Amino acid sequence: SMEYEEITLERGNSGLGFSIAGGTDNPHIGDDPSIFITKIIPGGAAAQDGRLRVNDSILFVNEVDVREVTHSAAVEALKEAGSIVRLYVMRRKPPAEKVMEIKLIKGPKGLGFSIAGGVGNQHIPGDNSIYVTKIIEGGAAHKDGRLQIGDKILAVNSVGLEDVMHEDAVAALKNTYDVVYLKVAKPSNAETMA
Repeated sequence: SMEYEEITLERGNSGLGFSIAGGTDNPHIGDDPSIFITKIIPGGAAAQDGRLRVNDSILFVNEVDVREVTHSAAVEALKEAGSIVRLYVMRRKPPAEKVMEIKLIKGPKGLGFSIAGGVGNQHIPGDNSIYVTKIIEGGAAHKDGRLQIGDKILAVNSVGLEDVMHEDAVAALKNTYDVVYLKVAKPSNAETMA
């Protein structure tokens, strides 16, 4: 569900008008060495054009491939890009989702899964959503067999997890006993084996 767009900007007196973070030497989100837009400077070229967005990823600058380069190499690619700069960016489209309620019994071994995300620890650029990253084999979640990696936890019991800090999500998952209702979001589109 990735969306690509070529954005052509005319360099101005104050530059192109945006800030970047990332590079093979300083992953903006750990591991991923992509060059991300972190800010759109008001009044600048990027802002006036209106197409560039925070969390957009710059894959190419004119003919230069910056998908896997050092931060400095990207800054230089941009500084040397001339007056008319063609930015080829990528931004993710949120997949179609279907809500599902999963009831787990919390035993001594706990819920048996790991999560990532939340404000202050986003799992995907832009995305404050709480995601399942791991499901312990033989664990409660596993035994039930419904919860899957990539699933979004929208709520725990009556507690919503939209736009919350990572710590608050963890607290919501821990403030539980016996019966636990996980409201989850799974990708709508699916195929069935016949």
